[PDB]
Amino acid sequence: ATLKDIGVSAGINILTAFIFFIIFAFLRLQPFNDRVYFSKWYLRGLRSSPASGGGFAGRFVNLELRSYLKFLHWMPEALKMPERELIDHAGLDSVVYLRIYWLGLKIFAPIAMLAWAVLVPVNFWAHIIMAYAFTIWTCYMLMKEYETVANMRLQFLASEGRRPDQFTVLVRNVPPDPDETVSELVEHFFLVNHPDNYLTHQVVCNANKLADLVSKKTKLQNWLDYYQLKYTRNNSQIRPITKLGCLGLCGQKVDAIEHYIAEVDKTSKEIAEERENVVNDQKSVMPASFVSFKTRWAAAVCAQTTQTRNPTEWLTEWAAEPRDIYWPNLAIPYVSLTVRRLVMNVAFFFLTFFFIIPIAFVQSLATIEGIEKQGLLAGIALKLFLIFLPAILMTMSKFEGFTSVSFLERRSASRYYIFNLVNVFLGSVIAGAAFEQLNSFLNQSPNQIPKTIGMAIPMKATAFITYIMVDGWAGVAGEILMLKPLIIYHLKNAFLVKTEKDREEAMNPGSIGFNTGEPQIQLYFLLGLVYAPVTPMLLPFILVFFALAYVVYRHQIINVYNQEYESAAAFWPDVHGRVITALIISQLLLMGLLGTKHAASAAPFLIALPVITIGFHRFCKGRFEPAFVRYPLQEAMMKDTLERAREPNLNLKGYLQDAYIHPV
Amino acid sequence: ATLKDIGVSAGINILTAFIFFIIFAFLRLQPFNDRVYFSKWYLRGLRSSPASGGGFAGRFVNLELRSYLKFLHWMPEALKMPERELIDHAGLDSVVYLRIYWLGLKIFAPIAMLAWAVLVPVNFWAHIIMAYAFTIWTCYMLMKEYETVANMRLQFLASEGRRPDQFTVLVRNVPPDPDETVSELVEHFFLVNHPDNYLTHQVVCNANKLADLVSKKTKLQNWLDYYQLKYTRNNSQIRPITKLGCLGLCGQKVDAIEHYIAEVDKTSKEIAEERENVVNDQKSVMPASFVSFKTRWAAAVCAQTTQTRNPTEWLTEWAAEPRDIYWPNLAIPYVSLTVRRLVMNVAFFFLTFFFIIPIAFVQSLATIEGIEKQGLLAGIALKLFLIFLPAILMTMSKFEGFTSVSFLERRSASRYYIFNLVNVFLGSVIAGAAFEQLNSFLNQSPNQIPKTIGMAIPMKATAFITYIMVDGWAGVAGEILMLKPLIIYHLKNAFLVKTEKDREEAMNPGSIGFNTGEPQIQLYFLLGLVYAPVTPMLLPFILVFFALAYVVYRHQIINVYNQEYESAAAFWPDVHGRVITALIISQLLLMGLLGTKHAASAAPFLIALPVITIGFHRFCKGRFEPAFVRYPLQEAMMKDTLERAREPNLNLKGYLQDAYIHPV
Repeated sequence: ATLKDIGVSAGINILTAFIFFIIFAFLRLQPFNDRVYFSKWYLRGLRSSPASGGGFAGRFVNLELRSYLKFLHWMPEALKMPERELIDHAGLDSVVYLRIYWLGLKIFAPIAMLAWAVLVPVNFWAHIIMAYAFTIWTCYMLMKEYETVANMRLQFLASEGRRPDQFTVLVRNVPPDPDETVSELVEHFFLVNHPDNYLTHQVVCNANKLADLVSKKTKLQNWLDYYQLKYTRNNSQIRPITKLGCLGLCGQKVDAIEHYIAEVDKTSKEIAEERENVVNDQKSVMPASFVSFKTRWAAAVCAQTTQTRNPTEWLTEWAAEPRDIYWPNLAIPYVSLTVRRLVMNVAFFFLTFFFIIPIAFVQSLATIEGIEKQGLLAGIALKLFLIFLPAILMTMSKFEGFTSVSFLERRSASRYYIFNLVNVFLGSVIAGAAFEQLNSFLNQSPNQIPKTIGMAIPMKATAFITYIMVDGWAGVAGEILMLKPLIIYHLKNAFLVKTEKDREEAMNPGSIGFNTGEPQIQLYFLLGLVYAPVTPMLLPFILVFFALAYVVYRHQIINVYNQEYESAAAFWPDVHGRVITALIISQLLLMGLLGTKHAASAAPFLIALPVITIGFHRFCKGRFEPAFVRYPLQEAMMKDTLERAREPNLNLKGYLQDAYIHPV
Repeated sequence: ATLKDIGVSAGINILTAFIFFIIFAFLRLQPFNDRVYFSKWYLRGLRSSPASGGGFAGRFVNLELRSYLKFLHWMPEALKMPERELIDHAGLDSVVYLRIYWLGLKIFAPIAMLAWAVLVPVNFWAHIIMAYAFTIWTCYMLMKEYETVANMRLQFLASEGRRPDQFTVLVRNVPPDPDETVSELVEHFFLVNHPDNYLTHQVVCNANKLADLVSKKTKLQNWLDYYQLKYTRNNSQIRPITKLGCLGLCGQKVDAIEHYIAEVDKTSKEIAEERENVVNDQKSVMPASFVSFKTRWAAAVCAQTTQTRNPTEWLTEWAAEPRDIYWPNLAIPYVSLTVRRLVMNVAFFFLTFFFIIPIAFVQSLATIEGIEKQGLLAGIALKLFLIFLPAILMTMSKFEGFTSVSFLERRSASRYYIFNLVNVFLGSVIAGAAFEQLNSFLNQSPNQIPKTIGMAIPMKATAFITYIMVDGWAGVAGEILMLKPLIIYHLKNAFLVKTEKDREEAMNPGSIGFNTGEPQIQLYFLLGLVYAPVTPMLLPFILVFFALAYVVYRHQIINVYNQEYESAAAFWPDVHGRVITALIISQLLLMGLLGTKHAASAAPFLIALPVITIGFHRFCKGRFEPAFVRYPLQEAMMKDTLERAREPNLNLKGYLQDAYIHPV
């Protein structure tokens, strides 16, 4: 807890980060790892075969040129590409995700200086003065960024090339009719209610079974394809027991290779069968459709207007890019959605109970290891549950029924924020204590509310210091190493490869992961804002995370990560709101801090702060937020007119008709 | 406080109510008071001169036929006209305002039975069971009424004859341009962004000065018109000192009659001058306009769609009926609106501080008078501040800047609800105690929050019993007597009359007064809901108010009150939300009641109740609320098509062009 031990652990984590960077240098120099280190370039067609031509040198022959730039030159190079160039290279989503790291530096750097000029030197009424200044600064910066991101979104939307989503809406809950099919209902509705500019529509079908069958066929054909092409004839017929699959040489199912070619053909037979009962059956057709319009202005009108007296019927909303559409959830009834959200909300309480305890355990482990000196082990274990949590939260969001990957990632990020709020405040040590405080919370003395809770609710600064150093420093350095995609591609290009040329491409490294990366930024915003008026110690470590993560993620956005969708920064209102929450939480905790070190003499100002913050939030939600949720009709009309002038003869019908069919 | 004294005061108030009814009978029989007792009939052209022909008998010649139906027959007759007939007679607004009284009977009658079968007989865990049942019932009834009122609103909107507001929107904050006038800006914007169905527009001018001058001229011409036509030549030249006017024969200003005919002519000269500098000046033109569209569908689109990237510019909203438009507030800048609301919010805190104390004083007075036995005096004094409060709250709303009388009345009703919440809970005895607890609240022992507050916050049931009996029983009976409009017309038809035939008509009795009547209903909903699980005594008295007020107001809606606007029940979301607030407040207070008579064994269910209520509220705000705020596009299109079929050749331009010019 003393600065000596803090510096010792900091040194360990700094060394671990540098170690990761050193291995990164080596592995990025290897020509055979280039595929999974410069993925975006191959995806953009700007790089050829792995080693910019492929099959060259630069591997262990020269190791890593003994110097300092061998493992540090990627840093200034990441911070070299212009931001506008990154908008066209990676996308606006990734560029504004990077802006959150810069926002953190733009907020916590000035306030660190302020806190290191007031707290540590002249250590209360200064607490309230600082809190005020901190909130004002955070809010000013939040407003400035809301503005810039809003303008960037609108500029991006205007310049964007014709995408099918700009003309389409997703009508949901189309009321069932005994005489008309969903298709006929939709056509007739939008031909009488939106006559001037209705073009075509695409009814949503439940091709979920078919999709799964087709995916199973691909898996089955490539399961033991490695084994099938190991030496042909009769190879190792592994037996993945039918209960978890995987395994291998453990059950009793040998049959043929290629995961029992008979079963692969049976999947294909089922595919054909299902195809018939999914295309020509009319029961597959869900009460939903993708209505396309002749103009973007018409689609805007439809999306932001109520269609019928029942506001829970004919629910029209902007359609997502056909690649963002999460098709499995489009086959879920609207009535079910409500209950599914509730079920997952209460399952999330259980989930918070679940991970808090192992997180605390791993934090204790890290502490012990540091005191004794593995730190790398601590990292990988905490990293381990922090790669399960995003996945669980994502499956919970898929259950809830969001029909777009963007919204699923955004929901999972919101859930993760609650987990991080709970794990650092109410339920941080209460629900973190093995036995003891957990059951004491639910079973103690009568009442005893602000006694068991009020007393030191937000944990301790020292423990959080170690968290930043482990997860925010060494963690982001591990991200640059990109170990997992490397291993995956290694055990695919030499295993189940069987490509004619370049079809087996497991170099795709996914995206930034808004559902994981953003919650991290927000937990550090939380820690930073809450502790700022109390202890100025957390701010330095938080600032290093922001800077390090900015550069590591910039590198990854430019070199590796490829966007799976383009929301044009539609997630910014969520980011903004989460920083506003941190602000409010900080002020509430300062009301408690200066409610005990005090005489209600500071209370009038301590209660004005939250109101000011909420008022600012509402101003920002009325000025900048509408740009992210609704497409202005003037903007839509401008784009329409310009496009109809550049191309005076376009067949929008052809482009929009089959743009929203289930991929299968 | 004992039932003996309670019954004594009840008897007094019942007698006072009957006395009011007896005088009402007499005065309604008088042929010369018929004008201000059956006003709606003359306004509808269904009644001729005052006494259905005028100048007849029925006055003191026969007094009031000695019986019981002499003063009680108006009751079943009020409850005779069908509800649909009242929708076309008075309006939907008045019919759903009556439905709030019926909603109160539909909620508090079943729950009174429940509380009188559980509390008084078998008197806690029953408290929570009752609370649950009460909330479930209230919520069920609230949902049922939300549905009926929503359907009635939609049926009314569909049947409604062509009104100019159905095709128009109020665009506010039209950005200023150096080269274009507001008119040109508006025309060009809506000709490029809403090309298909833009018809005409009417820019808002600041004719506030002109309006005031014209109104002053009318006042000046009728001020001493009574005196001018008393005997002509040279009559009593009264001198209303120029500081408050009124007075009379007190200052030194004699000049001529007709309030100094020279000054009347000077007002007319100023009128002409201002007319020139308000019509042809272009600085009077405010940054706002009334854009009319060829279809109601287009106006719906415009109203419920965002127009430009700046969501605080080109703010298009459904226009109000030209008679509902409060023209003075249309000349107030949008930036000012925000600050004006804040200023009035803090002035409202001061106002709550203001009236609580006199209200408490008058309640004490009533108590003392009752104990000694005037009760009539108590009534008229409480009635007195309860006729100033609505006025103050209305002027505060006008300052805030609402451009429609409907919204002004709705805002004043919301403000009045906060006043009534504060005056019955936090600041009821705290801010009601002369000196003592007022200054103790702001200056007592350190902290001491749930000690000074928690201890018996919601006043006492006995005091509230007297309130219902005085304001809710005798108060509504005084309403039927209609004393004020009577006196006014009496001192106008014999004073400043000077009509050629029927131009001096001061029989108009205004409307129901949503800004006053509704807050009363809501305060009794509050009292009823909060005390229901605690003491079942309040419910009987509350029920009598609801029934009495239903019949008195039904009578007044059919016979006297005339609607000044038609919102088609647009205020119902507000009413609903205020009953939901009462529910939540009741549950919060039951959490405190069963948090002290307890063992947190009831707390899990006591905290589930508010969440259930908020969840229900959100369901109702997503299912029924959208009908009151947005016009469904299908409904708009249906009306449009039907109208274009009935009248295939209509000039909507003519009807819509000058429908939104300032009355002057």
